[PDB]
Amino acid sequence: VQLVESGGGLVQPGGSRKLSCSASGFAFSSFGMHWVRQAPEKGLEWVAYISSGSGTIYYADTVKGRFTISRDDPKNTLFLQMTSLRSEDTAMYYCVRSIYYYGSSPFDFWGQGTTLTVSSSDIVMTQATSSVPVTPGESVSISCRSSKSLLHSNGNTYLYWFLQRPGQSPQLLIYRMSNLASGVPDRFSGSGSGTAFTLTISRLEAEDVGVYYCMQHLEYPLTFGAGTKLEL
Amino acid sequence: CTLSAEDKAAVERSKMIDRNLREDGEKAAREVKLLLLGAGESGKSTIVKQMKTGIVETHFTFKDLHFKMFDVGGQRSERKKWIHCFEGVTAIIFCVALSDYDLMNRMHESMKLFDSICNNKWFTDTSIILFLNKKDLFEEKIKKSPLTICYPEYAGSNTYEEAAAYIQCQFEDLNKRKDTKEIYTHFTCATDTKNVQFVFDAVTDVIIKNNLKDCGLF
Amino acid sequence: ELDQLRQEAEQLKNQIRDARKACADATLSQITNNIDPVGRIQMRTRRTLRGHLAKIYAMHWGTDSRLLVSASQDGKLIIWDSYTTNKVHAIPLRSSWVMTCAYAPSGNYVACGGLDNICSIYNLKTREGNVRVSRELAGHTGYLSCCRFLDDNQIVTSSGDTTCALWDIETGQQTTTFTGHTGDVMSLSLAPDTRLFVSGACDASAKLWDVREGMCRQTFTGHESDINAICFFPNGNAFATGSDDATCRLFDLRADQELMTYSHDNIICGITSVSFSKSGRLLLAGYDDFNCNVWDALKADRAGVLAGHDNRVSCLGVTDDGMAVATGSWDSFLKIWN
Amino acid sequence: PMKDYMILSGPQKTAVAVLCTLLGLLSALENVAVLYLILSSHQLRRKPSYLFIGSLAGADFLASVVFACSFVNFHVFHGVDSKAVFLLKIGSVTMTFTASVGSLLLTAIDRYLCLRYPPSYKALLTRGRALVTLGIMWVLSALVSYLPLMGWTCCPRPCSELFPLIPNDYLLSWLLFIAFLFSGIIYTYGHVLWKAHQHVASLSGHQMRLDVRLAKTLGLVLAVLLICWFPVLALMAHSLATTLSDQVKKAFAFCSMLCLINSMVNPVIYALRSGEIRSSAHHCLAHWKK
Amino acid sequence: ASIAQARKLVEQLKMEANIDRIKVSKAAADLMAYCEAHAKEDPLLTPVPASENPFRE
Ligand SMILES: CC(C)CN1C(=O)CN(Cc2ccc(-c3ccc(F)c(CNC4CCOCC4)n3)cc2)C1=O
Repeated sequence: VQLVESGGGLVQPGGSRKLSCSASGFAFSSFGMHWVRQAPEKGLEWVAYISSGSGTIYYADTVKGRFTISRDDPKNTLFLQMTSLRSEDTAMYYCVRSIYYYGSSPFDFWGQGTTLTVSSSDIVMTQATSSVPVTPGESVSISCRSSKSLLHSNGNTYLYWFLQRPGQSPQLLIYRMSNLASGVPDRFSGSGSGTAFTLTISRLEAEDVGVYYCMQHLEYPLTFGAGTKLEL
Repeated sequence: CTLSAEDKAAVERSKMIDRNLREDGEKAAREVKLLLLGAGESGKSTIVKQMKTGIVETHFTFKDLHFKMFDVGGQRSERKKWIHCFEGVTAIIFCVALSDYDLMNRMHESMKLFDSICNNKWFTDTSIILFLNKKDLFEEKIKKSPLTICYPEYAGSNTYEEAAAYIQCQFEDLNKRKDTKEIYTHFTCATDTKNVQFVFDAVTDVIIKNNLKDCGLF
Repeated sequence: ELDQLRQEAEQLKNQIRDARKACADATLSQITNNIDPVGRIQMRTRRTLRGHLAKIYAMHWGTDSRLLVSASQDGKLIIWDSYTTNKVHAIPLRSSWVMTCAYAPSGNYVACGGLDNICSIYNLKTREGNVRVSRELAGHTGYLSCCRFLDDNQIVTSSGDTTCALWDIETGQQTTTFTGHTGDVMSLSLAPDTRLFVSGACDASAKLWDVREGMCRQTFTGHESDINAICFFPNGNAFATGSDDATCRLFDLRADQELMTYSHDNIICGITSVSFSKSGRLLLAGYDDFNCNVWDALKADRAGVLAGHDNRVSCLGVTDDGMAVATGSWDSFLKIWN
Repeated sequence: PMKDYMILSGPQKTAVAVLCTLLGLLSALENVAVLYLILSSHQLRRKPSYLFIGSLAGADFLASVVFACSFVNFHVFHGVDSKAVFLLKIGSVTMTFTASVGSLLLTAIDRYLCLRYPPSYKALLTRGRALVTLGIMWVLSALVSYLPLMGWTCCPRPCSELFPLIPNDYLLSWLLFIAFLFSGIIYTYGHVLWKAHQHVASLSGHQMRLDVRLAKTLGLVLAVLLICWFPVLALMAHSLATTLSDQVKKAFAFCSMLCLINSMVNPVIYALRSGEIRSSAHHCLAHWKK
Repeated sequence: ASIAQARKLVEQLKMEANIDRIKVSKAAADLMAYCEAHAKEDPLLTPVPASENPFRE
């Protein structure tokens, strides 16, 4: 399973671009794809979401009407047509694999990303810990607070944790309140109170160094949190 | 709406699964199922070869009609515990070996099976496209030995024309539901090529009659 | 000598019957009259499930009591969300003649089998989004009637070749086979501890096997017709069997004799599915008269009807928490009752 | 004051008052029973053909009650009503009868699909498509039947003489519409018979019952429809060219009541002929006896 | 040939004839005790309101 992506380049402002994410190794049609930006020194920000069968397409307020997302199911590729590229769209666009059913794990796999550098009322999540140090082998609890309660009437708390090792694509750790993702060691654990949440890890090695992003999936737009870096 | 983003997306996935289910069901309903309950060695494989595990599925098309024949004779178990699975099949293709009237008697075993499956409570309205296989062997054999060995009440002539008709009448006297179902009989052999066509007209007549009954015309 | 050994077997059967009769000091109907009647049970269809297009032949609840798997003859195996009527998966079976389905306790695997003589195990959770087949089990010379999961690696099977099989999923082999049945095995039930399991065949008899040894500990001959359904008691020392003579019987595993008969003159049609509720007080039995009855396991009085099906109630199951009862019917309609 | 219009009020109208009301009550009872059986069995509802039969039954039931009340109020009571409400009854009865004819055509097309596409008939004509076509024909009949008053006031062209203040051009247009409907019915029934004959000829090519049975049933359903509806339309077309100077109005009333006879004959001809409806009626009678 | 099945039945009946048996009274009492002990945990024998019922539409 991989999602290689093409696009980027030195686009003069106001031009156009068409990012592509060719998916190989899984049932692309059954997965609702996503797009996520990353400015060179800022955190993640949601872009667009095309569901299975392209039934519903969502955009962020910063790119609505200006951007255009579509998928080619037979060709196993994902398109994001862009127009009037501002200088503020310079980011690392990521192609996110997501599926949606009971017990599913949305935002499972993330792509490599494209370096697009254009020249020249939502639930806000705050991560108080901008950067905390650690002694290798201790326990830390990354805590980030939301604006409105993410606990829905169905008993599901929609909070996701993502680990981004230095120079690497983000990886899903815990896809809800205390739901470890596949392939994640058992030391990672999370629990929240519905508005304020924490992510506790028991023993730390060189794998845990990076930035942890907490995201909310209760409603669109999909607001992420700021960077929370762990330094050895 | 009192529904989450993931709940709404799951609802969408359920609707897409429903659409795929409906498409596959329409495609299946466009097709025809033909249960094949032969009397063992009574020329069952010959007709299968002429139209082209436990249960064998044979798929063939003729005038843009997707047929599905189910050879269930290899189950070798109690028929009552799974014969209701095939309830609703369009037509049962019964194969009887005409030359098996000298082998108690093999033709009598075929008659017993025909009685058992024709008068079953599941196939009351399911018609039977009966096949009398090996008519060449019957024509050859009827001269060396007479039908009196198999049918003691038979008193007609000896030629194939009357003997085969008598066997057909005996097989067609077994259906107690002479009104809700009809037995289509055909005398086939190893060299015939129109058997698949006869199956096509018999099946289309069955479907026409079922539709007319469902539409209130009957 | 053949006839001498047959006479010895007859004497042994008479001695076994004599031991059972000596143990038969009283009966359940004479010991549970002072207890209060359960009262009229009124259950309503909370969720009715649409999406099957042919006769539904099997169903099994998940351990979490929220997911279930439905098997129908259209060739698809829909995994249902009971709380909200969604389709999590739709599994296109290789053969459309399915007759059993089982949800593994872990939930990662679902298994189906039928006239194809193959038990197909489907990997629900995989890093592809598909439900590709994990392993197809072969070795049965007859139709497969019931499938049940020991764990993620072992699955027991009841087939129509007068035998039951305990498979090893990772290697697809026959670990131990259970021989001794005279007729076709129609259904098996697993004990809560999974140490033992029963099997109702078509010889009007239900047996009790030791899974770790393959030997038949106990034989229960109480019925007069075929046994279609079987279900263990929640305690694990009793099991009810649904026969074709419109009677259900509660056997026990410590006195090896029938404890109670669930019969009524107004019912003359056989039982397709039987499963106790939580606490084992209620016996939910599906019949061939488009109906599902609820019996009291300690008193002969019927609890209540569960009508609402336009065809035969092929199968039914109770959740692990006992909150709901889901019944499958030949009218392509799953119904869940609370 | 309109006594010059109702042709006959004297020694002969004694019979018609009982006659038309009896036919109307019997037709209404039969149609109500038929639609109750269709809607109560909970299995015929899922089958698209019997919903078409039930729509015919309901349209014809409305036809029976509306025509019965309107005729006993017109040719017996001589009631003079306001044009807004007087032509509303014309529009309503026209809607019921046109809906009945359209339902006849729709069952005819269903039976045609039963033979032109045998294997695909069940899935080509489904439940939702059945109600879609049902509503389409119902609203088309409603519009083409209520246009006479809301649409045309016959102010530029002389209004009809055999029909109260109804535009003559509307008379011709609706007569042509029903002529097209009946031509379609005859065409699809003829194609049904031709397909059945060709199919039985093909089936008997190696080894007549079906085409004879279809001929008998369709001949009943077509001959009764013709001798019940062609006379009134023919009389109307005759009135298109004459001034009704010769006595044709009480004869037209007689043709009207013989057309109402089609209302009671429709259940037995269409729904009672079906085996499923008869079995459902027997089961319902047994349940009521229980 | 059939003598194999014939005596296999005899060994099977030997095995199933020597097992210990408790009386019907004790087994019925145990069944009744289990039925009564878990009655409060049965959502079917003991109805529960719509507050904690997950099947309420
Ligand atoms: C209050 C009023 C309702 C009572 N009322 C009168 O006022 C006059 N009248 C005599 C009559 C008889 C039969 C039909 C009829 C019979 C069958 C039929 F199909 C139609 C269709 N309708 C069309 C006919 C063409 O042109 C416009 C109206 N129409 C119509 C009228 C009558 O019943």
